[PDB]
Amino acid sequence: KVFGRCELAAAMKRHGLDNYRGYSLGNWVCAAKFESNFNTQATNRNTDGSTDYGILQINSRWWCNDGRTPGSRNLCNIPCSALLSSDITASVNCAKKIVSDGNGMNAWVAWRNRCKGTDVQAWIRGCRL
Ligand SMILES: CC(=O)N[C@@H]1[C@@H](O)[C@H](O[C@@H]2O[C@H](CO)[C@@H](O[C@@H]3O[C@H](CO)[C@@H](O)[C@H](O)[C@H]3NC(C)=O)[C@H](O)[C@H]2NC(C)=O)[C@@H](CO)O[C@H]1O
Repeated sequence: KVFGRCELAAAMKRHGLDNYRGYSLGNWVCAAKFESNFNTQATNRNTDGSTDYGILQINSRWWCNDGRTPGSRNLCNIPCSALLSSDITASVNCAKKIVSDGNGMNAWVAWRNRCKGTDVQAWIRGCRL
């Protein structure tokens, strides 16, 4: 599924991401835009042999199990394929674990480099929330 911007904002709000650990909704929509272009089916392989999955590009070395990654911890206790669903529940629940694990949203490279410090509430402008 390729989400619309306001459509994704409303889904993330419904699943409890607005201000989760103090990160306003725009931060999450911004991260999704630059990690996956709002596409739940996005995957990208990394040099270390891990793969990133789904709308928030969650990594298989730490968070989900894809059956092919050296030393995976599977901390969200889920197969990585579950993160590609058009239902974002699994991705959101795992993201809440990630953003609580010490480094906040700095775990997402695209957020650090393209969202952090910008006016992120532009990402929810015009949306009926
Ligand atoms: C969205 C996504 O999958 N991002 C990936 C990052 O999670 C990953 O960075 C590493 O994440 C782990 C898991 O949280 C970090 O470990 C934690 O580090 C803090 C201190 O920094 C410590 O207090 C926590 O206890 C510890 N957790 C565990 C379970 O040990 C680790 O620091 C991150 N590593 C770096 C270099 O930032 C990166 C790199 O694998 O990939 C992203 O895709």
